[PDB]
Amino acid sequence: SMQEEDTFRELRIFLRNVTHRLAIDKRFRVFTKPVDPDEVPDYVTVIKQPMDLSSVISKIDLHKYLTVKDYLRDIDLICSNALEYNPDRDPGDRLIRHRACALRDTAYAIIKEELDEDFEQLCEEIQESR
Ligand SMILES: CC(=O)c1nc(NC(=O)[C@H]2CNCCN2)sc1-c1ccc(C(=O)N2CCOCC2)cc1
Repeated sequence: SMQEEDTFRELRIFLRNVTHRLAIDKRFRVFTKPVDPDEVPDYVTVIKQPMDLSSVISKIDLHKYLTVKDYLRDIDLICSNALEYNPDRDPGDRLIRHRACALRDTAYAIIKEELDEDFEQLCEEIQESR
């Protein structure tokens, strides 16, 4: 309905604002764009489902997220992918892992403080009705 599309537009505005705040954080610069194949050709090999904050923005604008749960699944994928690609005890690996967990924790904390649970419930009930 027209009212339901108003609800999803509000969700998109909220998700763009959260993603923008993550993308401007210097800690998260490594997650802002897709991995360049000419710089790292072996990334495409190990990581089967690449995700980054620019691609999240693209999916918001393509209306792919109907709930905050669907959005947080892609945030979680950014984090899990980084841990997968960086399993060594080496400090370069440990730094990326720390930043990836901070990205995940920051997104969840913003959502916990700023998303009304009733708004998310409405989004989920509209989604389940389709
Ligand atoms: C994103 C990610 O997970 C990742 N992990 C790395 N791991 C290392 O550098 C470790 C690997 N294990 C050995 C020590 N170094 S490097 C790395 C990584 C860092 C930068 C890019 C990159 O080209 N861009 C392009 C635009 O800006 C955003 C990121 C891709 C992968």
